[PDB]
Amino acid sequence: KFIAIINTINMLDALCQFPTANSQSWLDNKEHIEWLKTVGKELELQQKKNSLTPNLRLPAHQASEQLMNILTKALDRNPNDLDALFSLVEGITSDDFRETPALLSHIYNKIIRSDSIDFWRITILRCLDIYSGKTASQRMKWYLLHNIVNPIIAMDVMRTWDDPNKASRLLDRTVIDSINTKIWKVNLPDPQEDLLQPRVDHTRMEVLQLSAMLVKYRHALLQDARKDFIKFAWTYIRLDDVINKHAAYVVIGYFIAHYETPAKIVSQIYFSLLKTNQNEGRALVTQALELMAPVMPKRCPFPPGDRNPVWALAPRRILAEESQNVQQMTAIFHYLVRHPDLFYDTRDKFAMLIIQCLRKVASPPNPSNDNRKLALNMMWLIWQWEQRRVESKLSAEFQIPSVGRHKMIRYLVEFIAQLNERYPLPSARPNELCKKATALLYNLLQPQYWGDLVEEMDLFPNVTDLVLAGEKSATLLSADPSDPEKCDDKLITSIINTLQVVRIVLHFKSDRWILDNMPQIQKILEKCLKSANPEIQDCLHMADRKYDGDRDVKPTIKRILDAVPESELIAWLSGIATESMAAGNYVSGINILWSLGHRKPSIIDQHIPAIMRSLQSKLARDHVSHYAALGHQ
Amino acid sequence: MATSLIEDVVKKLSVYTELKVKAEAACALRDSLDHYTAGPAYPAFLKKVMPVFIHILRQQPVFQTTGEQGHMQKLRNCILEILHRLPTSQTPPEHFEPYAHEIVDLLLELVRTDNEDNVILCVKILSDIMRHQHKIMSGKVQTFLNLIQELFEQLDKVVRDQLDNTQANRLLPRGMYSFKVLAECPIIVVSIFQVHRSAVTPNVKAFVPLIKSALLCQAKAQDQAHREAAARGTIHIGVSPNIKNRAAFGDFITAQVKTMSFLAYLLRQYSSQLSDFLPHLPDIIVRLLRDCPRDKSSARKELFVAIRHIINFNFRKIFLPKIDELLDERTLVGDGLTVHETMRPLAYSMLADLIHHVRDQLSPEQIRKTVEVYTRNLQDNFPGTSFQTMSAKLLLNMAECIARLPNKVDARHYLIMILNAIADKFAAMNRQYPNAVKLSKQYAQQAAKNVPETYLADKENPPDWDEIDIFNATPIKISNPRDRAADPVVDNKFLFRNLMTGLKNTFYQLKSCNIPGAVDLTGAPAHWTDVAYGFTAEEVKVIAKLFREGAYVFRYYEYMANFYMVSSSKEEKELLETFATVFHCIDPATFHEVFQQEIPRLYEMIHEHTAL
Repeated sequence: KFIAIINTINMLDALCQFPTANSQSWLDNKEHIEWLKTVGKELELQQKKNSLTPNLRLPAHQASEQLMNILTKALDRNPNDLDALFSLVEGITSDDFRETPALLSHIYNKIIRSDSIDFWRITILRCLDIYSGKTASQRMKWYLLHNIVNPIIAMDVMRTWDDPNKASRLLDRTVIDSINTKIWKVNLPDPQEDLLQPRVDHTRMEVLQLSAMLVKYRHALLQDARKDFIKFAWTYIRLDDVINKHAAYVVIGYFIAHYETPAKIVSQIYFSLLKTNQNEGRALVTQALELMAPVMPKRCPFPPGDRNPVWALAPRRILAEESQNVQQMTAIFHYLVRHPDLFYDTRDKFAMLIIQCLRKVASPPNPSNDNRKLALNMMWLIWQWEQRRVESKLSAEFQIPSVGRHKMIRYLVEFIAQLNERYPLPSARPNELCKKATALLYNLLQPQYWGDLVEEMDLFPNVTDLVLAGEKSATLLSADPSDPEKCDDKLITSIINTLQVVRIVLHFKSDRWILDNMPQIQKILEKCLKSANPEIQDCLHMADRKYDGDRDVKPTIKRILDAVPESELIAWLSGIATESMAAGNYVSGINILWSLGHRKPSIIDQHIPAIMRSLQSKLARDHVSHYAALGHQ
Repeated sequence: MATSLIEDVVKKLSVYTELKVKAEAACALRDSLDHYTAGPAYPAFLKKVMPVFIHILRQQPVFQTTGEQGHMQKLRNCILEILHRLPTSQTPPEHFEPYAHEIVDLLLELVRTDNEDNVILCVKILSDIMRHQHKIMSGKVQTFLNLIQELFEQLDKVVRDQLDNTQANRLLPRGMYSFKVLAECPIIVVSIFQVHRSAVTPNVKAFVPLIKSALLCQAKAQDQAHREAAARGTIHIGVSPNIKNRAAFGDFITAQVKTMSFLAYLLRQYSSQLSDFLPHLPDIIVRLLRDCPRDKSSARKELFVAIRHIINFNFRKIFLPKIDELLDERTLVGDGLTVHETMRPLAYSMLADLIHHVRDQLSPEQIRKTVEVYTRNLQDNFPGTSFQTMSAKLLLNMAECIARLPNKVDARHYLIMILNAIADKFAAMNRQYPNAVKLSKQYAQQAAKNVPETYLADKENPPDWDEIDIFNATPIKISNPRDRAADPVVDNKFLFRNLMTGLKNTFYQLKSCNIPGAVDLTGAPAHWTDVAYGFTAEEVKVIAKLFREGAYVFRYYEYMANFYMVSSSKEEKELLETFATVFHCIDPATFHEVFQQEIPRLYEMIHEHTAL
């Protein structure tokens, strides 16, 4: 019998392959459709088990698709006959057929895109009535019904996006009252007891999504159901499921933003949200906070001259209470960074905590990228606070204790030394975090800003020594750049970063400090000045506007030379240049001589011969040879 | 400073309004100790505060949670919080060490006699004390190990009382009959084992029977539910309605997962002591998977990570009989919404790894079930493409083993099913091209804007949508794409490249499964000797559809000689060569009767992508 069924299905599908023939009228008979559905259900059930003979698997597999396509084609005629559509949907969702794109591609282009305000309200009401209790429809059917309910509303919102306060004639009063009665007004005595059926969570999430969409896009139509909506949202918060609870929070936040509520509800919801610790639904909490917090001052005004808002102390309260949990700290920092203006006033109780937790947030040994981003973000937050204070003063305010500033500066120096990215350079062989961190470091040390701390600040001896004077680092720097084995990229990156750090810090130092500490500068820079690597030389000597992001930080060598009164440094540099040129390492000697000549021409006179010998022997010779070879090619 | 001193003297002379003031002062000191947690004056405060706390703690247990009872409960909460919240590190200037014996003994006695909402904090405090103050408190681990052994021994009787023999107005039971402390114990025990080493060799032998009995523990109601479900031939999942206290069942399952994690941790080196207990691991694991409440997704995630860690130890061979049982999607996932929306990739990836490692000894029915399940998974509409990539890679790897089945018909049918699934995926990818292009452009523009994101209507952002946005036009966002930072075009190209790589291997495997004597090869060119033969009338359709749909998915790479690299690049050209090479390994008759049909469609397709 299965072979006969397959042949009949194949012949029927072959028929109507050319709909432009008026030969599709045979599809209107209902007994034929019912019998087709019966035989299809039987054949599909047989397929589900490995019951068909081993020679008849693929033909039946294809006959199933043919049957589904024929059913969709039959439904296409007379779209308004929603009874057939509902029966087919119930069959699909009841594990009787196999879903095919034809059903959805028909729903779209026949119902969702129907060019009439009518035939949308009828469909919405029938779908709600099917949803509105009445049983006789499993949860999967309810979800697939919401699948068709929501797109109609979305399309209606789309088609009425214009200036003249376009009204939603589709969203008449009757439809809204029906939604209220069927979803909002209905108070479930014990919806928990109904949890003993599967897939209910999906229906609840779908109704929550519908409510959120309708609010966000038609807030001007809920003035007669504000109270019912609030009761609905508060009631659904009790759900034990995580995603449903967070969706309810999102909905209540939407309403709070788009309506007026007693401050008690806002405070309760906000406090409950802050205590949240589960890693699931983080984005939902982020959206809820982004919707709620900005309009908090309007919802919670404070007395003039009062700088202790309850909502301002609450984050501090939780920070103190749950300080043992790192995830809470990360969440509250993420929330805080996004809104610096609101907490500029209350920074008094936050700046010290931020400075203290800086170390905890990112582990110096090996942190994660998100931790690094969060640390840099809170650093930029405090920098923005300082800039705001300075701008307000220009257009006895709290200032951070010197100990906190020192700790922040040293941690920032260590972090930038340890950073992953490499500072861009003209000589790099063929970065945002490094640029931002260096820019922040430069901005902070300005004179009117914390720059007054430079005088008492040393040269970070521990960091600079451990990063530059290291024997492994020393030999790698003295190693051949050609050899990959001695080309440790991480050590080179750290050396470059610390070199930029010392350049920036010396740009602010005092000539007296440089003259006094000359031995230390010589000790630290002796290894690098001898390096035969172009990047190190460019870091030491070159200084361009393009690579500094509009920062006028003159090179280290130029600064130290200008510090010398119009000495020992000049003789040391001359000796280094002489030994480098003699050894055949032109890269260092040429740069050193360039800087020296830019300082005082008198010293290049005794060096002329070495430069001339190098030029006549190696550089120009090889350049001309290469270009002659290119001409030959 | 005066406020603290007056509060301290009031507390000292103590031995509603007065108790409320004392609660406020004590818990405010708890909150504000950050100004005084670290300092040279700590010894004075420590020695002055221990006696009062010890003296007050000697009173009888208080179970009511209202009025002055709640007041004193809060007093104790924010008083004992000081011990945990203090800087108890092992630094040289630690001052709690010389005065720890009496207080730790009193805390152990409190754990013995206190209640849940006190014993939990007491045991946590003891664990943190032992973590740092083990220098001179090393001699009292015997009492702690005896107490935890007593708790693990009485777990059975408390379970019996709570299941078999079974807010302000409530009465707080004793902590000895609470599953919360039992569930929290294993982490503390592991930490203690980490700290010391002098009491680990002999105590594990005593622990092993206790963990075995606990894991074997079961509820009669759920047991009979499972038995009746098996009798009916079906499988029962969820929570048995007979359970009057659902929270008790959830706590029992939480304790079970914690104990399973402890067993996985202990299996690292002490596996020799648990050798006899291996055969009961799979049945128990499936029982826990079936019995886990839907709401508690964290328990399911813990079970998945624990099972992965168990698998990594090369003990997969024992799971073979239950491989078929685990495949049923109901057993592995359940009805959880959060689970189904977040954790499916983890469970399916671990299952795929387990199947791949033990692929050698699979029976035909298991092969069929895995093929069906993962071909269904390949069609999932998950937002990303890592899940689909993993499914495709697993199917391609299993294709090699599918050719070894004793019966050639089954292997040929399964390979054909794999090819048909790949063709359907190609069609699905084809259907989404315009939406992917539009989303890529919109993402580029949005990233260019570089402004903070807000979830509200905006006249500058008209809400454009199309066929592919049928169920993705609602304000809620389960996971923001911004975190993913994903470009649809790149992901589609990645998946297409992976499938193209796998297709050649699949066809080569199919090339060595012909039924001998099916067709006659008396005279034929040597170029057509080892190619596959014997295609019915329903497989040529599959091959033609595969070619037609695959050739059209090259739009994602958007005169012809192109002597230099222009228009088409090296990647596209080599991919085209790889795709074309596949059809060099089929019967010449099939080649002719396929291309004589598909040539005009190709001629039409060339107009849109000239590189074809």
